[PDB]
Amino acid sequence: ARTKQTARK
Amino acid sequence: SVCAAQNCQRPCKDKVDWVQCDGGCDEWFHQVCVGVSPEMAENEDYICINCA
Ligand SMILES: [Zn+2]
Ligand SMILES: [Zn+2]
Repeated sequence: ARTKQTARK
Repeated sequence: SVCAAQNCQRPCKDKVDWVQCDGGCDEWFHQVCVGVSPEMAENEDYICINCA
């Protein structure tokens, strides 16, 4: 699949 | 940010993981909210139950 990780603060 | 799974939670913590469905909806989920296990989504094409 197409994955990701969003980095907040 | 909220993703489009049936029983989703909005985490908004430091770093949270997402998966894209390759079964047609191409929408993003959080691995935990759509019952993905990291190994599965990083290994095989991930197709949510809605596209299944
Ligand atoms: Zn889908
Ligand atoms: Zn979600």
